[PDB]
Amino acid sequence: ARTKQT
Amino acid sequence: EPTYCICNQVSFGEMVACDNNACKIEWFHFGCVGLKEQPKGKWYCPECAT
Ligand SMILES: [Zn+2]
Ligand SMILES: [Zn+2]
Repeated sequence: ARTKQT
Repeated sequence: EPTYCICNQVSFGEMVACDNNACKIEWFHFGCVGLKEQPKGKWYCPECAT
């Protein structure tokens, strides 16, 4: 699954 | 400005995207949906997969 880190 | 997730807060920390391309929320904070790491395969949010 796509993830992001902010 | 935009808010996300089941908690309706701004982006922070690590977030995951629902694999339902029709999801109305799309992005979720890992902690809000019980995740510790990136799912390697499919992942659906609690609203799409109740
Ligand atoms: Zn959240
Ligand atoms: Zn969803």
